[PDB]
Amino acid sequence: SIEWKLTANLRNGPTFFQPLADSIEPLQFKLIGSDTVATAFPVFDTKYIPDSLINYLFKLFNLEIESGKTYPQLHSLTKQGFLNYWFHSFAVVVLQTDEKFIQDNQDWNSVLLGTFYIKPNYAPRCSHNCNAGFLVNGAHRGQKVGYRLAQVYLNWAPLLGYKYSIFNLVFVTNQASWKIWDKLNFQRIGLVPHAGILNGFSEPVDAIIYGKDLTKIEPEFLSME
Amino acid sequence: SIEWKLTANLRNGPTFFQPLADSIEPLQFKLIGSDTVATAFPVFDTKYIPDSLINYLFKLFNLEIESGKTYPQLHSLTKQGFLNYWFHSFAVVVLQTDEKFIQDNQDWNSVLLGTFYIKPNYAPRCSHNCNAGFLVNGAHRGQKVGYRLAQVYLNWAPLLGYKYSIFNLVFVTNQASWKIWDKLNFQRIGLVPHAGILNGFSEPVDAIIYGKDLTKIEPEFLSME
Ligand SMILES: [Mg+2]
Ligand SMILES: [Mg+2]
Repeated sequence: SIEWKLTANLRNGPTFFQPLADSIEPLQFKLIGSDTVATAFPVFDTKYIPDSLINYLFKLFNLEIESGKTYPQLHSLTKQGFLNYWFHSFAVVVLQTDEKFIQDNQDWNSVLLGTFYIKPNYAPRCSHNCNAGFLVNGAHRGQKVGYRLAQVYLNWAPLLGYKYSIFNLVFVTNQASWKIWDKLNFQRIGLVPHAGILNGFSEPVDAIIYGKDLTKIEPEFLSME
Repeated sequence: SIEWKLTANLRNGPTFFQPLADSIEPLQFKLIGSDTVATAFPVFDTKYIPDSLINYLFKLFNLEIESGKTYPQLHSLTKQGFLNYWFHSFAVVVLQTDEKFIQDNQDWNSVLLGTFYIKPNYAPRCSHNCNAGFLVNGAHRGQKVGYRLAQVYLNWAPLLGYKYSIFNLVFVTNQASWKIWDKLNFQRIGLVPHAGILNGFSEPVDAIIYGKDLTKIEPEFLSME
């Protein structure tokens, strides 16, 4: 079956625009500067992925929240809160594997490289703008996983019908700003001063608002080889 | 009793900052270029205001939504959806009266000038940023009600503990942009291209993102006399 990669099953996506593909096929590529193979997988519904992984990601996100430097949340989410948050619409998981399917009961602390969600950033009239949030396994720090996650995003978001990308809060202290978003030609379309009270910072941290046109993307950025 | 104007009863406001006043006292002033008196009232909870008014505002908002030019919603809200939306945290009603209390069963189509909500625009670490949405009774068009609503906002938002104001979507075709926000020195801290599909516009409409520092406001703008 291929129900698990059918755009027909897209929940809570764009109101005014249809998907540009009937399916999202898993995307294989190598980690930057490596011969190690990774595969990105679509997640239209949580049932199409193993519970053990979901529960892993659950913990991964709360650790990221508990660090207090990246996301605006103060507190850790409940399991149901996390499901409603990360899997409200669409998500992606990226695994260190060469297989074109997700296998059960894997050692996620090794195999899980990263994940992100994609949802409409606004209500229906503006729902062609998508938002995304990203997480990288800390065990795979320093391997440029976040950059690859962004390329996958650039490849897949438009396929869901999105025409433009919005990140509402990217903290200047977040190295993804200059390591990734700037590198991929995401525009800093705004700045919020003193936006966030963050763990380990005496003063409030400014936040960047990033935008990008998903209809006019640089092939250089789309290519994973 | 004065429970109805106690900041102690503020629901779902800022996590890190307390109110600067123990109460919000109703604010009287005149409509611009007029001797007609208006009074602004705090709403910390819907129980402190008459149902007939709430039901009026309910309809007023859905008309505004149905126009399809100002808000991102496509569809009219249910009564419970509207309550959860407009009264999630704080709200204000502005009435054409000289009284310092809200009276029941009034002719709102005449007496209701306008309303707005104030809530945190983000989760806790960034919850000192407030969002607001405004509505003016169409029967009082052309009387500069929206400008006064903004001045009330500027007076009261900081009192709730907010330090900065964010409007995430103000459509360029919305005359409030230049009639009000620009006039009151709200900065256009960003722009989203083609943000919204709007009723009566062939092409997508850009949206402005407005910010303002609520700790350093111009007294000129705060004064209602
Ligand atoms: Mg196909
Ligand atoms: Mg007092």
